[PDB]
Amino acid sequence: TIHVGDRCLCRPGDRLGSVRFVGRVASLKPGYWVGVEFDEPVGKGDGTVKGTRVFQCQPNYGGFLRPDQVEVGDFPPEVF
Repeated sequence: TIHVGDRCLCRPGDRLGSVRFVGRVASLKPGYWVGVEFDEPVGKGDGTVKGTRVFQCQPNYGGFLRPDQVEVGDFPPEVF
């Protein structure tokens, strides 16, 4: 299970980020979605869907992914 605040690596390409949203979003496709804020500007979006905000996020840092694309783990930003 995926919770808001979780750290993650996301497909494709092991994109590092934080889970900002988990839930259904009708204006996308049916089923559950995970809103991710990436550390780097590798997101397809900015946390909105056709303009409507779902989670706070800046342009190029936001993605909505299916849960199968999200690996929750201990992935803190590298600092040392």
